Amino acid sequence: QDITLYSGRGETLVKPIIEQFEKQSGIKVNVRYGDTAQLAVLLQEEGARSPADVYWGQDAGAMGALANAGLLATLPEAVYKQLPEIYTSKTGQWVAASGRSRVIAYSTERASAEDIPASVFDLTSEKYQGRFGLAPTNGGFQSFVTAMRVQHGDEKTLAWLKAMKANQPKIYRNNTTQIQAIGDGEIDFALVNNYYLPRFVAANASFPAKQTYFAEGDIGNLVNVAGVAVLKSSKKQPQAIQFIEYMLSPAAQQYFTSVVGEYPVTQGIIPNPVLGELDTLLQAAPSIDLDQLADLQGTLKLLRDAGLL
Repeated sequence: QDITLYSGRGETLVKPIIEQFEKQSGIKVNVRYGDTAQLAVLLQEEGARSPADVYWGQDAGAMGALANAGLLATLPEAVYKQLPEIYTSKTGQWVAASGRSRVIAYSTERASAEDIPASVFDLTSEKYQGRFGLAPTNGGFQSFVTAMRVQHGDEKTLAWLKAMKANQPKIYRNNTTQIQAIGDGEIDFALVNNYYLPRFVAANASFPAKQTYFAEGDIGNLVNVAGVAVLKSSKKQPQAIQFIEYMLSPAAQQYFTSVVGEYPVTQGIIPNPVLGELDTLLQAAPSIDLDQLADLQGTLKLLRDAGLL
């Protein structure tokens, strides 16, 4: 038996996972690799004639487009009902395989956790002037801005963006260069996806940065996800579901957090010390319908309006 996976996740991550799944299950996985969003476009063009059984992406906005388009099969309750609400479609059309959240990284040499305000909205304060980075071309930042628009609307979001720009940020290409800039002394704070600093700490346990959360429920703690779903058109849904269940198994979850540096979605996983306990993430995370992150174009407009793009 064999299934077809459309994977927005990179092969260096995917291949060890699918190879071990194949060895344990006897099911061969044929993978089409691509960009998460472009593969969602392709699925919509293929419609009911898609060869894909499983879609595994790393941005909730593209998954939301597929959910809205009616292309995703409802998963068995046994797969999704035990998962935290931040990690599953409420109606079971997809589940997170790992968590890719927003955090604030800070300098351990020039700052401390006491400098972290209650809300990401508070970073417009003069206390932070000239001390933070921004990567407005980064997909994680852009999806975070979409989530801010979903929760608070465009006028509050645009006011924040303009005030962040009026505070005097240093602009960086991506998350890695922001974390490097913290260590280099260019900035003291950065808004980043959670899984980059663990790389730095793995190469240098003493790297002078930590990362943490804003107050409970703040939009600055948004948990984006590497979501996985079964296509309605699939004629091999039992095997597709078996693949998803494998990715939720303890070995794969431990791999996601110890090797990839992403949060696990189940209990029973030894934490990555840079990330801390899953219970703390669940307390920190805002309640956001991740399917509503599909509206990238409205967010890019706001960033252009604010002069950040």
